[PDB]
Amino acid sequence: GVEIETISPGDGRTFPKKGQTCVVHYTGMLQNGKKFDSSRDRNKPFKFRIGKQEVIKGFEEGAAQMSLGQRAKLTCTPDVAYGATGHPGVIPPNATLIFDVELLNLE
Amino acid sequence: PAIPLEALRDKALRMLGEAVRDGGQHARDPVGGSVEFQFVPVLKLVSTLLVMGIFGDEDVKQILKMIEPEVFTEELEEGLLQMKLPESVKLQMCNLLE
Amino acid sequence: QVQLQESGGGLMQAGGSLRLSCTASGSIFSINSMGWYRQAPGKQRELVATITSGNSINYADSVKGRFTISRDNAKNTVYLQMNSLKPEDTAVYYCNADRVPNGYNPWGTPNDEYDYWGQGTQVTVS
Amino acid sequence: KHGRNHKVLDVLCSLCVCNGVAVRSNQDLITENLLPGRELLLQTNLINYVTSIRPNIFVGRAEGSTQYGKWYFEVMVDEVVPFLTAQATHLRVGWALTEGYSPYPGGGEGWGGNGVGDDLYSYGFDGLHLWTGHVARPVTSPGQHLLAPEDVVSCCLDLSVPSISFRINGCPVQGVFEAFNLDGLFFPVVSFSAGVKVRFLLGGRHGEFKFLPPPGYAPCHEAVLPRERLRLEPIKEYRREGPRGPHLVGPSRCLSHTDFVPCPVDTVQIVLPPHLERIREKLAENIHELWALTRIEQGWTYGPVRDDNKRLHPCLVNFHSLPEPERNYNLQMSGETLKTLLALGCHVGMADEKAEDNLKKTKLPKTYMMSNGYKPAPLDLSHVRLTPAQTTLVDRLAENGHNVWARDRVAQGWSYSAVQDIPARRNPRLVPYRLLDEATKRSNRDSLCQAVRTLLGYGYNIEPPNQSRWDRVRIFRAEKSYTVQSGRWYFEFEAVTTGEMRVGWARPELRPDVELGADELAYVFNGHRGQRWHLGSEPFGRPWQSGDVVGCMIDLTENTIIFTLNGEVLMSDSGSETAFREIEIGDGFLPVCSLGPGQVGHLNLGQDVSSLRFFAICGLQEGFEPFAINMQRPVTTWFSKSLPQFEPVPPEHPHYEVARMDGTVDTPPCLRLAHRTWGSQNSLVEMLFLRLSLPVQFHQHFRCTNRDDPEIILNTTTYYYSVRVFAGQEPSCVWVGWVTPDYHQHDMNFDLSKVRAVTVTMGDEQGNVHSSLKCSNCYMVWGGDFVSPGRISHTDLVIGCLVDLATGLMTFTANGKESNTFFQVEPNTKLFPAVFVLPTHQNVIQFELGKQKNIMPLSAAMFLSERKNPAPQCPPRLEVQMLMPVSWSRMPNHFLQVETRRAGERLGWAVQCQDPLTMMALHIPEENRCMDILELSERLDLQRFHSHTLRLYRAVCALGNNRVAHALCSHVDQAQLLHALEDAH
Repeated sequence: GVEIETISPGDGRTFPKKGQTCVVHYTGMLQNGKKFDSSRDRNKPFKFRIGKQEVIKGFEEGAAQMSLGQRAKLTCTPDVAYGATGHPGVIPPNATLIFDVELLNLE
Repeated sequence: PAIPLEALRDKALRMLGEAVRDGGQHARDPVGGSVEFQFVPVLKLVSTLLVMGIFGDEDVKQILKMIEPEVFTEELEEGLLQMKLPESVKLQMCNLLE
Repeated sequence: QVQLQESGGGLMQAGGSLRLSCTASGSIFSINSMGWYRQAPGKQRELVATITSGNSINYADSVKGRFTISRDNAKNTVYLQMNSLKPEDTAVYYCNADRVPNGYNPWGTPNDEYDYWGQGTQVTVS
Repeated sequence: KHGRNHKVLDVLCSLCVCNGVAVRSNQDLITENLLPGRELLLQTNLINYVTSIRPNIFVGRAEGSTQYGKWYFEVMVDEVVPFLTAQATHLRVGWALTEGYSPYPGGGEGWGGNGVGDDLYSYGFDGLHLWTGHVARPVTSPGQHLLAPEDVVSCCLDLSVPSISFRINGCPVQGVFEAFNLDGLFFPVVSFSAGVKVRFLLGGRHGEFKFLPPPGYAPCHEAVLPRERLRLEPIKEYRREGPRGPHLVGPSRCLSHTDFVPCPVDTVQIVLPPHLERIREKLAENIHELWALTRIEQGWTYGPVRDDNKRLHPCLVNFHSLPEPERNYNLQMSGETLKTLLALGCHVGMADEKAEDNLKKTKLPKTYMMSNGYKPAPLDLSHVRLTPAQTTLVDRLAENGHNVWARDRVAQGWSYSAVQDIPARRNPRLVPYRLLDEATKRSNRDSLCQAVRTLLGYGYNIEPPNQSRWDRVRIFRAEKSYTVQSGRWYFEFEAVTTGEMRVGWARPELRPDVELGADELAYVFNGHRGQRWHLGSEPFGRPWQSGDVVGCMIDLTENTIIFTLNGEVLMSDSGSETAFREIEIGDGFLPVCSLGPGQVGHLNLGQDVSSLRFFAICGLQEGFEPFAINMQRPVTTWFSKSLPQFEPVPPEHPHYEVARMDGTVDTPPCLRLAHRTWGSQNSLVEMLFLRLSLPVQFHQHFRCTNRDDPEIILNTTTYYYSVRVFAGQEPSCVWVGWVTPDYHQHDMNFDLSKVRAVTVTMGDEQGNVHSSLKCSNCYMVWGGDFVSPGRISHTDLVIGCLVDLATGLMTFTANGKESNTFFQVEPNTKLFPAVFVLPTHQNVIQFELGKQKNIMPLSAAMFLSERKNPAPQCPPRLEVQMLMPVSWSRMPNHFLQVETRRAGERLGWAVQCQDPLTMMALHIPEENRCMDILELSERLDLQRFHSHTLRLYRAVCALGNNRVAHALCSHVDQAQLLHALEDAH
């Protein structure tokens, strides 16, 4: 599954639901600290809508269980991650993923 | 992968302009240690963007200015074809003229 | 080093006799003078009538009453007798030995700072 | 297995594409095989700088130290800009150690961005994490959030028991640091990045503790030294801003814990000549006279009943007439004075036996006496005044008296405070004599001056009787890209401080260790004494004065060097203006300057002719072009960083040789160390620190776990190595084991007690400590343990080591006997095999890659290819690296502008900085360290390897391989690319 650790307080009331569009500024490193993703350098929030399973299930669950204005950390196991069928060019297939999200602009 | 085309275009235009000014000034510290290292990557990027088509009409007008202000003028700065340049820069600017 | 203690000075009514002994165990050198200090609860610690070896007694403004003092150099003990008890006499009494003799030191800050205090004992007047 | 080379990268590039045809299968195979690992290949990313500021309050207890030991301070966080410039703002508060905590711009542990709590010499508290040894441990708190605006941080430190505790907004922090090293002094420190606003609170007139201090703790404002004043300052620096511009600063002098304890000399135990009963009696009489005069001036009178209020002298006699409790006191006073005088190495006695007759006293009018009457005439002593030697004698007497008083106070429990609190048994004068202000020194010295004047007036016979070098020497040089080979050049150096500056021209091969002028590489001038230094200091010109400027001059057309001072040419002894003649060009020359401890100075190049002073006088009209005049960018400079780092052993070391024989039968491959010059002239012996070039890493998850059994060989996780210590090498003061990548200690007398180790104990909601993890920089066997295991044995000492990557327990063994030295580590940690040796023989040590029964040799964990090969191997990559004390580092072009002021008595000192500053950091995977990308200018091999790596990236991404392009987007970022294009240096 996915492990939940808050980093900053948020609203805590209006949780996102299915059919809503959410933008996030996330940063993802390996289990050993090898960074692979950073939405900060892309200069563009990452957009996703819950229900289309376009993103991995661990990220979807973690985004759903948080509220807006709250920065948090996610630890995703290989089961909820890509698993043994990941990209052969960025990360090893079997590696727990640590993400630092801050969900904002709930829609 | 997608990178902001207009932002990259403006960045390239500004850095090309500053590189042209630096080259026009007789400085004993070329960017990267050589005139080739100072201009050839710049010219390659400019040609790539130009064939990509991102450059607008005004931007191409400015490019013509920094190539040659007196020849490319519409009814001071030193033309890019004027100062002595190495063979790689020569090839790149020949590609631009092509 | 020089560990000192007051013994006595319990609670009694007005005019009660109180024997406070004061003894300092330590190096016998620089043991020529000493005194007693009085600190009312929440007030400054002033000076009780001091005594120095040779039975040299020196009084102050806080001696209005019976403030008897007697020293013995052989056993190095000094006894303060508190027989006159007044409402303003309730205080913690400390006992302090010092090299400075007769309250004077032709040396300055070092010897002056060369003093030894004690734990002391609380005396209350009823 | 064969290190980093570019030929194999060229081979891979050839494999990728050929004849304008891209082999997608080969490209994808190469991608899968190397990209996901993110190891054995250089990595780059953009980071932010970190700056740390301390409160200039140093506290630390020792044997007899005057420090109170219990301290408490508070920090206000008012403005935070989270995720500024696409990066989270760094902000930490904690304590740091005076020695071992040397933060520098960039070059942090692991990747860049170091701060408090990233090194074992410092401890910091994050918003919800505790930082120590670059380890992040989240902390449970009633409110778990990062440092936010309007936040209160309380930090308390106890030295009696080694405790550091924290509290957030009145809620205590459930994690503390214990069992830390008490060597040195501790000071508050805050580390921060751009976009912060903090305020210090130390109590007293300064600031205000919004929360009451814990019982038994004292505010930090009272720990300021009497001559010191409260003022914020950075931890350490090598440059500063000033009216002329960049002013380089040298090493900074710092105090030690041993300084805080008084160290007097016993004097009463010393016997004295029989002059005490004759002349010391007269001196005591003089003391009586002067004291009586002091009372007379003060208005004290002669009343036989001693009363201070009524101003009555108990004796009430002109002669002191004091009894034994009084007379003896003054006599023993004078006797102790003479004992101290003799203990200072001076004589005690009489040398004229007639000068006392010449003394005639000073008669005074009758107004001096009153009441019963005491007018002791001051015995005139103008016949012999105090020589400077006598003044030094008085100073040392006062120092000794203050030290004996202070040792008595510390024995009876006196702790220094800025304020005076007798009920709390705290005085401002409890600091040592040399730490006292001039007023207390005068009060402890005046009477002793009078006594010494009495001695003189009578005319007595009294007569008067490596790593530190690296830390106290700093050197600055250029980028080496401007190595002039011909022409005439001029550059100026203003010596703001009179101290020892060494300025001159040096060859590009200047070793950081070698001092300027000690070798033929550098022709320098040292005007502290005013001589030119080259293979020795030879007189040349005159020494300068604070504020002077030196016009260094070189002409390679004439092969000479000229030094001018304030427009005046320094002129040699023989009559030649040139400092040196016939200076061959060789490999060119560069400006060089070296600063001493506690020194500042401005180094002006020829960039600004207008600011170049005296150039028209000397430099101009002689053809000497100002150096780097046409440069538009500032001349990048390199500073001699004094930081121990492990580097490979040079093959040309005159004293140490590495043999590396391997492939023997019944003996595993090994690496031998020999002393080339042992038992010969100039055979220097000193402590040596060695390690292997590659580490081994533990498993990410610590989930337990004759002829050797193959199944046990496959199943086993342990790895083994051995060390052969030859006869003649000291079995003590030697260590074998495993060190962290960031471990570095250049101690000349290193000990296993000298390693850095702190136990972070994690309290729960009930206050019970859990997760008591001991962060230690090293783990190896003690030399006393080695010698106990065991003249030196002729049989070579065998030192085996067993590492268990699955569970994390660490085992050691000596001569086939398992030594009691054992350890436990954390998952996802890598260690280097290290040997520390004190050479005492021609043949000292020999590292050995060996296996044992059902034990897998190190090479399997060391290299992935041989992970399942039982045969022990020693690939050429595995080499021995020695601890290098000093290495060269490049100064950043720009520095953060931090403004610190004192807002008021309520807000305290406010620190604010809001200018962003970013740089590209290049990280080494195996060494777990990073360096600036611009530093690769002088590192051609790494630059070439990185360039070939970029070429390999282009090859694998060539011909529209979009999947490979997306894969490479992770390794190389758009922001990194844009910063590279906008980079100028």
